[PDB]
Amino acid sequence: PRGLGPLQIWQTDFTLEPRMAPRSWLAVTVDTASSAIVVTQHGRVTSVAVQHHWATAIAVLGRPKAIKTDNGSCFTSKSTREWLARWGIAHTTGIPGNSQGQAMVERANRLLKDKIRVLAEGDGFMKRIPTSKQGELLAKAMYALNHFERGENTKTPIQKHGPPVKIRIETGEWEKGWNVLVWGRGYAAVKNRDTDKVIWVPSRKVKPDI
Amino acid sequence: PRGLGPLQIWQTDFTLEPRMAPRSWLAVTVDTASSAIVVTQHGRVTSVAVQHHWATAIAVLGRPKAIKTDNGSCFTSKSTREWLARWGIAHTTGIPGNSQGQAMVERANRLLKDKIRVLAEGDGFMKRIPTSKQGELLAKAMYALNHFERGENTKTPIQKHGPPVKIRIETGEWEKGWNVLVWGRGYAAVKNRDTDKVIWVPSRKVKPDI
Amino acid sequence: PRGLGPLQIWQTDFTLEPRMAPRSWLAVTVDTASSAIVVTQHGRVTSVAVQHHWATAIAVLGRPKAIKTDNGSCFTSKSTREWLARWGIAHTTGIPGNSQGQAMVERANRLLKDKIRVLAEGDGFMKRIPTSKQGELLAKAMYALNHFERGENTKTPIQKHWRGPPVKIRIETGEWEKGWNVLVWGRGYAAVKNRDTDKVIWVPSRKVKPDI
Amino acid sequence: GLGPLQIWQTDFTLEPRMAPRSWLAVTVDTASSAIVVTQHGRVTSVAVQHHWATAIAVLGRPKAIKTDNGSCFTSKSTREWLARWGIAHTTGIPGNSQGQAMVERANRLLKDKIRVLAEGDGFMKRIPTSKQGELLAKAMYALNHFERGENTKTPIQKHWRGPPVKIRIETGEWEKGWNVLVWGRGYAAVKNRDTDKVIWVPSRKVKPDI
Amino acid sequence: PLQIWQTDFTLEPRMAPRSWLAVTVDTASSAIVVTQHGRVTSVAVQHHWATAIAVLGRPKAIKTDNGSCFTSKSTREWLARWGIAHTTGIPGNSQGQAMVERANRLLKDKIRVLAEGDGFMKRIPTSKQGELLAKAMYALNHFERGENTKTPIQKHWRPTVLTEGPPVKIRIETGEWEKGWNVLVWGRGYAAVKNRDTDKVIWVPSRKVKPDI
Amino acid sequence: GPLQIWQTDFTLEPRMAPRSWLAVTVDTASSAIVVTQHGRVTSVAVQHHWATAIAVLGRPKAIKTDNGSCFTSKSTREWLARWGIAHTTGIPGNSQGQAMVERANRLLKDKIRVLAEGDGFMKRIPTSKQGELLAKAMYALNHFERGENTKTPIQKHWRPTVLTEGPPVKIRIETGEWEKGWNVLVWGRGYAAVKNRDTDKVIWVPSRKVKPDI
Amino acid sequence: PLREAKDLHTALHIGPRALSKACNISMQQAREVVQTCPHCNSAPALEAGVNPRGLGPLQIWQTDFTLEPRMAPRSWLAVTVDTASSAIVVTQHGRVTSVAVQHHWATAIAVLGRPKAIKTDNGSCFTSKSTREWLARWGIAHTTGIPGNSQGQAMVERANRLLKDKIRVLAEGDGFMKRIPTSKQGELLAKAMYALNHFERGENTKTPIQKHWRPTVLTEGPPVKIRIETGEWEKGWNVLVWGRGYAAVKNRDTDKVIWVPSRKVKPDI
Amino acid sequence: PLREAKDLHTALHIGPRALSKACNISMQQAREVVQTCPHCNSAPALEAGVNPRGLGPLQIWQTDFTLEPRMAPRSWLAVTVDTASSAIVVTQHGRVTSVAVQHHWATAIAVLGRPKAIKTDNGSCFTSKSTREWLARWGIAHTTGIPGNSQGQAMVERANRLLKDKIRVLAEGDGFMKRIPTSKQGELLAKAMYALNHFERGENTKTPIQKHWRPTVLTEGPPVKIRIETGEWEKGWNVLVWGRGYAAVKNRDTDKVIWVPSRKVKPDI
DNA sequence: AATGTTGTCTTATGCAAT
DNA sequence: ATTGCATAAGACAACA
DNA sequence: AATGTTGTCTTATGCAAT
DNA sequence: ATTGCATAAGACAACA
Ligand SMILES: CCN1C[C@H](C)n2c(c(O)c3c(=O)n(Cc4ccc(F)c(Cl)c4)nc(C(=O)NC)c32)C1=O
Ligand SMILES: CCN1C[C@H](C)n2c(c(O)c3c(=O)n(Cc4ccc(F)c(Cl)c4)nc(C(=O)NC)c32)C1=O
Ligand SMILES: [Mg+2]
Ligand SMILES: [Mg+2]
Ligand SMILES: [Mg+2]
Ligand SMILES: [Mg+2]
Ligand SMILES: [Zn+2]
Ligand SMILES: [Zn+2]
Repeated sequence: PRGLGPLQIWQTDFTLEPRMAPRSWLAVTVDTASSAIVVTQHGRVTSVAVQHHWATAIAVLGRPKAIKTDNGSCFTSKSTREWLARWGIAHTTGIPGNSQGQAMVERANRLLKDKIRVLAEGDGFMKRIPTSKQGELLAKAMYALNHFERGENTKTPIQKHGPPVKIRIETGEWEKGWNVLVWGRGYAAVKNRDTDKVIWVPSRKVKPDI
Repeated sequence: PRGLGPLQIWQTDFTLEPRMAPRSWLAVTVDTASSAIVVTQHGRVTSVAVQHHWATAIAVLGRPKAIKTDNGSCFTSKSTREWLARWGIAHTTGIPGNSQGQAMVERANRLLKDKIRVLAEGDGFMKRIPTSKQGELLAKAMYALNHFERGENTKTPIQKHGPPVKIRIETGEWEKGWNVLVWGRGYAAVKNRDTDKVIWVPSRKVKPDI
Repeated sequence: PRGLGPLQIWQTDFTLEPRMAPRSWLAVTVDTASSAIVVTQHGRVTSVAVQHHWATAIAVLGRPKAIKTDNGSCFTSKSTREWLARWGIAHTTGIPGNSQGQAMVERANRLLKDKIRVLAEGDGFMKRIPTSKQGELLAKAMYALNHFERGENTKTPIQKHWRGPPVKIRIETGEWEKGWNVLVWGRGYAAVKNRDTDKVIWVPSRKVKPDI
Repeated sequence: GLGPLQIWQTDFTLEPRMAPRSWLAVTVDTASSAIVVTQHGRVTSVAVQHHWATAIAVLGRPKAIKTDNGSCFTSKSTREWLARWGIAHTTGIPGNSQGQAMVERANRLLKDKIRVLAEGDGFMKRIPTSKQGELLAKAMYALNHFERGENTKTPIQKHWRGPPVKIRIETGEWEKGWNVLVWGRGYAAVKNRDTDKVIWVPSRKVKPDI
Repeated sequence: PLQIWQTDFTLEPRMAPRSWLAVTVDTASSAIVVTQHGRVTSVAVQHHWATAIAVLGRPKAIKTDNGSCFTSKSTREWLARWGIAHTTGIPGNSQGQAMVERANRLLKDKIRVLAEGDGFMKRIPTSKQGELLAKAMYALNHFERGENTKTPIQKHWRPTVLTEGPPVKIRIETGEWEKGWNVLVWGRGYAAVKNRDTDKVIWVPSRKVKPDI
Repeated sequence: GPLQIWQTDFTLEPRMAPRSWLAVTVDTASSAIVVTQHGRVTSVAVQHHWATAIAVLGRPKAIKTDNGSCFTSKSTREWLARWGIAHTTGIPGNSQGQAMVERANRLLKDKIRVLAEGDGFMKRIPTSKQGELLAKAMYALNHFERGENTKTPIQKHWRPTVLTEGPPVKIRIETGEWEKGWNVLVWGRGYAAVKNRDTDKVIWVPSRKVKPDI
Repeated sequence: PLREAKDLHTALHIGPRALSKACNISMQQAREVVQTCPHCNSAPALEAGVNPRGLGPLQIWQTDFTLEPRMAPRSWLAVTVDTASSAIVVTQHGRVTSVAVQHHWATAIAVLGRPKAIKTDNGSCFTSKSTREWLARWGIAHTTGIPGNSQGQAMVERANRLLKDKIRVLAEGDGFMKRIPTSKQGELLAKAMYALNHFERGENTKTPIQKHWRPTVLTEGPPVKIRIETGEWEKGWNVLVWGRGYAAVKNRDTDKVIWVPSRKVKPDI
Repeated sequence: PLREAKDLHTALHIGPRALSKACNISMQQAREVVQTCPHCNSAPALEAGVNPRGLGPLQIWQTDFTLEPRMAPRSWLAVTVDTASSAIVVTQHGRVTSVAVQHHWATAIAVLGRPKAIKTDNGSCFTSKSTREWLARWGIAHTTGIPGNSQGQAMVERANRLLKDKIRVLAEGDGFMKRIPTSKQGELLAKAMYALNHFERGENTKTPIQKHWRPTVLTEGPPVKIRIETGEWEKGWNVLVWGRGYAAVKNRDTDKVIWVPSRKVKPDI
């Protein structure tokens, strides 16, 4: 868990998806800090597919300070080189897939493939997805994997990048700092401001403040 | 004219741009309160392109509630009309050219065309865009209108993107704007819509709102 | 006429037994209610002897609120009245030999004579008794009078020295029989106890009623 | 003591008041403190017999008379007096602590009370021939039927002679085996059945038995 | 129903140690009540009959055999206290102990099949004995046997579900109390009443309502 | 009348160390003296004193004191304004602002040593008995007479009497006419027992049957 | 003049009557100055809705446990009441293990039939593994109350107290003051069950058993006057059962069955 | 036929209604057959006479103690109420020592005067040596209640709860939620004493102070209808004071002053 | 998770008789 | 009209 | 040894007006 | 007569 903020260090790669065929290739941008995703679509490896990718990602999630990559042939191509020269962000090499350069974009590719597969089976497409439902099934996949928190954390990846009542205790006092969530017919549930935990208590055992 | 809140109101239209031939039939869509503009290309007026565009907008902006659109045989097509109910999104369609709801979208269309122009003749693809450059040029112009400026604002668009009862006050007048969450036999727990504050008011000082 | 109260009125007189001689004279002192008597059998009759006997009797028996004696020069003497003022007891006098308050005195006097005579004939002295056993004869006579009952009387003269409202209950027959006294009453029942068997039984408030 | 008419302690004393008949005779019941005094100005067998017998006439028939080794008390006359009276005799010095001492204390009381009575009448040390018996009899009456000390019953009164209810205790159960001694207006004292210890209890915490 | 009963004791080997199997069968309903007994006594019969009375009610007679415990005084004065008329019989007679023998057969078959279907062959666990007893009683009392159109319970109790309150009269405005009405609810101060013909509900004072017949 | 003007000052009493600053409150309509002692001399401590004194005696109308630092300091000023008492100052010891103050100071400085010598305390009463000493001194200074009249300060201040009747109420009568001349004695539930002002005739009458008079 | 009252209350917190008397004031200024202090009114309306019940026989049951010293060394008795008809079944064991509850429920099934639900508290052998899997195998619901108030099971607790009353009365009227021999355990058990079930209780005309086997349930009853929480009564509702304590009411269109206190309901017209 | 019922109750202990319905019986036989079992009626009349009071001012006082966390580290406050006029005096110390009670009673004497009696519970420094001889030296009675019920002094306990209410309301209406600084201790004490004493409480027309200093006491009041223990009511009696709760009545000849509940008294004619 | 209940007692009230 | 009755209404308690 | 109390709240009731 | 009012009556709570 590096302490640097978002928009700092990027990671990029492609993937081959015969489900999206004949548009069989995809790529996703991920950040070592926020782990947010931006997706494109293509059917061949070109120096301009990465350019579509970079434009889409920098538009969706702002600009990157630095990008770490692999030794692909078209990454050094003249077109994308002039593009980067205009941009202002540096380009870096590596050994293609070690533990320092490629951080999490590989697992991002795997997770995207399995998520698109599970969505395709949810709406009923086993073998491959046609060139129409591509955008829809994608959009559902990104929305589920970014707009919702995944795993466990104090803040969602997008964040990264009850009236008060007094309850009784067996001692017999009236503790303060409880908010009722659901008000049943003769029962109740209370969440404490500090400990943010819910406990169920009857109605004849609760009285509020003020 | 300035909205009330993001991800609650939307407005769309249809546009044709000759330089994107054959796929020159866009379907423009902009938010009102948050003023987010997103588009998607196609080459015929149809239910399939409309549903693709709306499903893309769903996850590029947010799950919709009720989108105000224009007249046509596409919004009102059986597939699209039942699609609106499938996603639970409503319709308040207006005149094909109604000034109250579509002047903003037409101005957005003018902005889009002008940006596409300026940036295209910036790079050097003057008249019409070939197959492999349309995606990147659309990305380039939307990029020019994502996170630099919108044109005038000091607060940019995507930087922004119980039963009612009357109660009583010492003034003697019965003020409205209060909804009860939890009830009691000597008071209540009312909350105003605007100030979203919960206060326990005695039952003597309430009466039903209509 | 005996329901006035013990240790209240005392009657006294001089009867001369034929046996106490040659210390012949004798003074008596009796109580109407308690039937308790005590004597000393002196050898002289005078106001001083009167008051010595009186203040032995009041020591023996109790504190009367009045002591009565027949009028005469043997009871109205001024030293006697000074003794009275020393004790503060009211006094009155009557005819010497009336039936107002002396019939019981003379009855007890004859009782003393007969008991003394039977005791003396039991011991072995028929007419006279030596000056050393007079007291012991008096002691036996006094104990026989006081501690034991005279005649059929259940109440001994001792028992008349220092001695719940009546209610009637309901039986299944409804008989309003007497003989019950409440001890710890309640608002739904009572705690009554019989006057002879003396057994406690809580009975309903809807079955008891007052006796007189 | 346990019961009167049981133990008699007769001793003789000298009071210069009744001189030349300055010797005195007094009996004391240790069980009742009752006193008999008969004037006798010559310590003799006849005198002690007469005083003993007048004491029997005054108080009651005893079961034992306790005196000392005075030669006028075990004489054949006194021995046969006790024999024909069916009581017991025990000798002494006297001067025992527990027994044969209350008689001396009573003698001190006798001398003090006769002295105060005489000085209240106007006699200092010598009393006339018509006053010695008077004063001794007055002292007898003052001592006998007027209570001396700090008791509730006079010395002659020191001569010869409920329903069950359950109560709730700290744990809340109701236990039987109690009875009411005294019953006021809002309180009652309850005595146990076996230990017979009396404790006080509110009227509301007692309920009857059977 | 509840007019004549029966009883017997038949050994069950698998029930060790408490292996003596009391049975009680009504005639007009053929219900069955069963409990375990470590060894037959003149108090075990009283225990079992108290249990049977709790489950079914109080019968009007009993027909057991001439067994030692059924004849001893204890049970005699027990039945005398309750009001149940004892009547013994020849130990095996068909004018008496016939349907109880049929119930013995039914119960033994049910116990065997339940024990085998629960995973046991010859020894039911000691903690699981009353479990099988209650299962047998439930199955033989609440489910039809063979071609019976009813179970023992329906014959025994007549489980009809009536829907109208008891017949009751109301103080008519002329002072009389006309019958043919039925209460439905006893609220506060008032007791809603229908009419057996018009089917109209009218709240009426509680002081003016009294039952019919 | 009573409770019109109050007074106050301090008094250095070395006999009660370490709490060596003792404050005195003196009424002038009845001279019912009230005292309290405080270790330091600040605003909050003397305000504590005033609070205790008003608790014992009640709300005055004016309080004439010296020109001291705290008697007119801010905290005291808005505090008294909140209470609503007309503060007044003057020359520190003038015969108008400390007339009865020094008299009661002499009385208290006498009583303190009188009782300290009564229970045998010469140099300094221990820090545990000053409270009871001051309470006893105030009891002997207020409930007991030191003048020469038949009215104690308590007799002057609270106007102590022993009544026999309460407020008069007007009963109405069965024909519908209300009637005064009757006074209430017992407010039994349902029924009031009201006495005839002339013949001392009490009668049990219902609750709504009676109304207050004037 | 209500401002002397305002200052007086804010600094002194006076009751309304003394404020009215102390500043020559009257109804309104007094009342709605005295509410203005939030400390003068904190508690004084505690909500209390009180309503467990089942509608028809064999619908809802309840369960608790009992320590009975007279039944040593088998003092642990389970209790089960059928809320619709108030019939009671109680069994005896040694420990509070799940097997005891197994046997108890099996016997209760054999006696009364098969219910649908069993409301309860959360015993240690009760939300246990074996008990839950066995209940699932039998196929009836299981609804635990709030974990800590033994009051949502008020019916089983009350019938528990009643059972203890009856059992003690029989035992110590039979000549056993402290405890029971092993011979009379079944005596007391079956006698308590027979006395409670087949003989009516209190004032009701109906026996618990022939309530349980020949029940009366109305299909459409009378109209009544009832609470909506809006504050006070409306009408247009019908009552199904109106017990002495609490009642059940039914809508005319929504067709709800809700248990509300008899305070909430009163007769129509 | 009542003897089927005799056997049925003796063996079964049935309620009277079921006995009447189960043997074709009527009122009497049922009622006084169901009496005959002593177990069917054990508790149901617990006697309750409830009456402490004093008649005139400075006659009877009361005392208790309070733990007040807001007043740390001097949390121990002594309370004293004058039963005739309900005037309250409260003082503050560190421990429950006898010296604290010394000072508290001295201050109460200085404020209210000299009483005659002080009823109470038996505190550890209370029936102690020093307190007892000091009270003897002052010369007033001292009557402890029953040792263990803190209820015979119900007045001081009730005024204790009231004082805690007032003190907490004043404290946390002043901006102190948990505890109080050493500066505002005297604030709270003096305000609590001033609010309660000089301002009326409840509905009564009279202030505690002008009850204590200008009391009203009747010399001969109205006739009433009251109890003897004999079961129900007699007349020929008069009432001295009839409080909201409980009253005092006086004979006409014996001239007794006895405190009896208001249930115990009702108006004459 | 998922809410008091009700037999027994007391008192008050109204009808019925005398 | 006064006493007694036949019933209805309200109050208390305790279950780990 | 030597007993519940009463401020605060709720509901019910009757007068007064409309 | 219906709604609202002005008051009286009754119910709950908690203090080591
Ligand atoms: C662990 C299993 N368990 C949990 C606890 C131990 N518990 C259980 C009980 O059966 C009871 C119980 O019956 N009561 C009596 C009671 C009290 C007040 C009422 F309103 C009602 Cl109706 C019943 N109380 C408790 C209790 O815990 N604290 C009062 C209790 C039980 O078995
Ligand atoms: C050792 C000194 N001492 C003895 C005990 C500790 N105690 C003392 C208290 O003041 C109280 C007290 O106030 N209350 C509160 C209370 C409870 C019920 C009522 F009815 C009322 Cl009139 C008051 N209870 C107790 C108590 O012991 N057990 C409930 C108590 C006390 O100081
Ligand atoms: Mg329980
Ligand atoms: Mg439990
Ligand atoms: Mg206390
Ligand atoms: Mg105490
Ligand atoms: Zn306030
Ligand atoms: Zn019985």
